[PDB]
Amino acid sequence: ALQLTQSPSSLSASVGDRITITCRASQGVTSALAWYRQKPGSPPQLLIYDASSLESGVPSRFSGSGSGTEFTLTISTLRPEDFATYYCQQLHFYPHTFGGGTRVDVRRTVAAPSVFIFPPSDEQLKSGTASVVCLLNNFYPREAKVQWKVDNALQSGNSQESVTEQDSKDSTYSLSSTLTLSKADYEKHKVYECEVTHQGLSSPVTKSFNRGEC
Amino acid sequence: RITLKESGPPLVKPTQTLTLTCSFSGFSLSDFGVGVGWIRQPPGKALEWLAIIYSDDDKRYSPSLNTRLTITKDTSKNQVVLVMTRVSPVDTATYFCAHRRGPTTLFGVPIARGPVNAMDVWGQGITVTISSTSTKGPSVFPLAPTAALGCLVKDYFPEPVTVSWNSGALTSGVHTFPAVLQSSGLYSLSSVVTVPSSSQTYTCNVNHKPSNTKVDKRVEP
Amino acid sequence: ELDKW
Repeated sequence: ALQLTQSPSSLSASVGDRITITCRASQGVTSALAWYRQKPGSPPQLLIYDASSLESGVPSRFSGSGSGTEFTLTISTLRPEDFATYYCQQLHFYPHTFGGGTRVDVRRTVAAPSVFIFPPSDEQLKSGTASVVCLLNNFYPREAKVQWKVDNALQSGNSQESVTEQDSKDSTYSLSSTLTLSKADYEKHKVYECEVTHQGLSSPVTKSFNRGEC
Repeated sequence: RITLKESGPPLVKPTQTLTLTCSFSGFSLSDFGVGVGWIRQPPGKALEWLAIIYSDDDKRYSPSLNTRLTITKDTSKNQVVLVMTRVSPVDTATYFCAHRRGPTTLFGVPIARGPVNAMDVWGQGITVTISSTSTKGPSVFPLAPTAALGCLVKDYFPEPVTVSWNSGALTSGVHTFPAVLQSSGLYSLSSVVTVPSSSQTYTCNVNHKPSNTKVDKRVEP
Repeated sequence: ELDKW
């Protein structure tokens, strides 16, 4: 169907900054486009309707422009409540498409993640399952990649991630990744590796352990 | 003032039918051009448009969800209903219903149609989880070796679960991660804390009220 | 398909 690509996906900013987010349609959507701000825990709030019309109650620092396939959202002076995620919506065609969103977080200096790998407890292994946890502590920007490797085999489909919300004091993020295997399977290998790729790292950092090595 | 509110069951099992209700006030679905739409949001994801119904009973659905959705309205009791047949865990999300303005009318006439280009008022939203799973307490496991450390709060249902360190005294350097819904239909979560490799005992205080599962967990290297 | 309005 109709494609609504937002740019950028994530944006670093500080109070008082002027930011602009753009929403690009794969086909013309005329002026049938809406911008929303969504704070964690809350529902989307209308800021702009009909590409540029300012919604009643919404602060004048919010502005929308463009038509057809190119749309922009401008927040002239960022306030604390604008650290949120923004969405654009197209209502010219059915289905009424939404964009992927643009997260706006508090900018801070780049900080690489402290990486830690945790092997499964023998207490868990007794139950027939093995969970390997990788921890990426206090990093920034929020954008990180975790690649599990077991005896050099690349893991896929057997891990789940979870990111904290930017810290109100650090402005950092923390990520948890859990590789899950059966005990039988876990005991068929030795090197369990967590490769971490992040902007604050010149090259990927890898934390590992040898199942056994006591 | 316009308000909408979602109601329905927080839990539904796979293959089952989900019936959501949107109760509104401040407008009527007998009002010209007005529509009420549904939009969902999976945990951590973008908004996904589901359907919309207007005062003239005109209905439109998401192409990919079509075969499983039915939208309907009860003009008399300001209620719009969304029925979603045979759900799967991917249907797990927060469901919002929202108001769509109709064209501006001047006496007879529609002078303005720009206001329809948005969903101006949204409801709080309702959280729905899809699991064939039953209420179950977590197994707490240690995560042992600035030094990192923590507890793996695994295989519980449903949400939520509280995690505290040292009965609430330890708070700095703590990170309780949001839980992931496993293919098993159970949640798993981790709480870690970083400290000075020099140190003090570390214990997780885990409480999952639904299962009445309470656990204290000392963790050492 | 086009929107209603």
